[PDB]
Amino acid sequence: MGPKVLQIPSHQIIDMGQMVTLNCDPVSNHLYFYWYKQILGQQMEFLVNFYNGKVMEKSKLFKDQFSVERPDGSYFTLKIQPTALEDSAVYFCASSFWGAYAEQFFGPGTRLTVLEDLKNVFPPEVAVFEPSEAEISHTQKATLVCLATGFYPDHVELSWWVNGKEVHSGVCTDPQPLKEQPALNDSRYALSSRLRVSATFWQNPRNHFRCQVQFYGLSENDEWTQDRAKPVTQIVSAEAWGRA
Amino acid sequence: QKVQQSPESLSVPEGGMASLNCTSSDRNFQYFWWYRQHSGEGPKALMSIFSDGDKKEGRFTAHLNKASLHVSLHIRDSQPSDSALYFCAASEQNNYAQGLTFGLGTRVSVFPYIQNPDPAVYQLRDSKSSDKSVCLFTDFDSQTNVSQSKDSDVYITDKCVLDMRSMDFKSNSAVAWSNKSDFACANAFNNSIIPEDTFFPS
Repeated sequence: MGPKVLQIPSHQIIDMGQMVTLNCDPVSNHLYFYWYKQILGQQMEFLVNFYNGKVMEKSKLFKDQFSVERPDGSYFTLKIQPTALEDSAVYFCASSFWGAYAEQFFGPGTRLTVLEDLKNVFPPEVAVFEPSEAEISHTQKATLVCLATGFYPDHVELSWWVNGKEVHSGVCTDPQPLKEQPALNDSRYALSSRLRVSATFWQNPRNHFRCQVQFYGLSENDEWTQDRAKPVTQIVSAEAWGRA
Repeated sequence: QKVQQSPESLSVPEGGMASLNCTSSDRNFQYFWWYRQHSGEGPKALMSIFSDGDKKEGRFTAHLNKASLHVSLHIRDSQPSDSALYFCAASEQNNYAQGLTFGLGTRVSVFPYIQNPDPAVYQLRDSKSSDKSVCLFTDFDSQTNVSQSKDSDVYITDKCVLDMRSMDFKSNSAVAWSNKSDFACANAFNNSIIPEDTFFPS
């Protein structure tokens, strides 16, 4: 409730040994600003906090490779350089009013993925699988399935769009992707989602269904010399029309 | 670690009760919190638990035993929206705000009671390439466990609950696919114990 902590960018890929800057916009009148690091989508670790123009506390984990500042009118920033594979994590910014008892309000996080080499980065391919006649006949419902395959790293957001507007009802998307080759340390990923509608809605050739997969990939500044298209941030979609 | 949470994960039936625990060895910890993190979001404070005893807020009761530094969270009448990662966090007393120390979290999953189960495995064809398909195991109740594939060339997702809000209907499903020449939906979920009455369309 009220203003939220904002973070830019939501996702970032970087080559090992470079510099990255993560940006945070704290609640406007908060006084204390913090950075935390979440590993493997669970363990959460404090890095540093900042008050009245200066670093206050810092953990054993706030390396000399880290710097923070907040110029007047600018974002509260965390800079990491040189990056290492171990810096791969989701970084959360937080802000609070005065007091060790104060609630800390968190941003949405920036997922930073540091890679030994960018040649492993691939956007998803996307397919939509149409409801079965057998399900329609049996249940009077109709389940579409979307599959996003072959992407790396795990930097996707999947959404469903019905007749041009996003839908949330009747949707379930896997919370985790599967590794396509679990033995490989740089295995590409697959992710599925379902959208279920009434048979009456699917059995209409004028109803349109689209699975959209937002991929967060390489940056304009990232170097690319390979023959295939540079795997930049992009949307890949697949679609189906209803059938009478 | 400084803050130890249990259990590691917990499945709770809708309408059921859950208890989460948090212990710590560091006697300098004075300010304890329960935070919740929904998928894809940042953590959000659920409630502080600074004082010895119970603290009730609706369906949630936090409790602190200040002597042993035992912190707990009790959830009554668990709702689908309660499914999330729950973190215990603590900080020390200091005139100046401190970084929080977090436990590893408990992933809480609140599962629906399937009133009218209709377990079935359907084959769905790719809208652009009808030669390509997936298998959808759907409409099974909460007693069914979907096991992971024991075949590296067969991919099987975990179960997922979808909610058709306007119909007040929820359903479980899992998806399987493979490019194996002999793959068939009739065999896709062979590594799972599925209902004997599961529907397999010809």
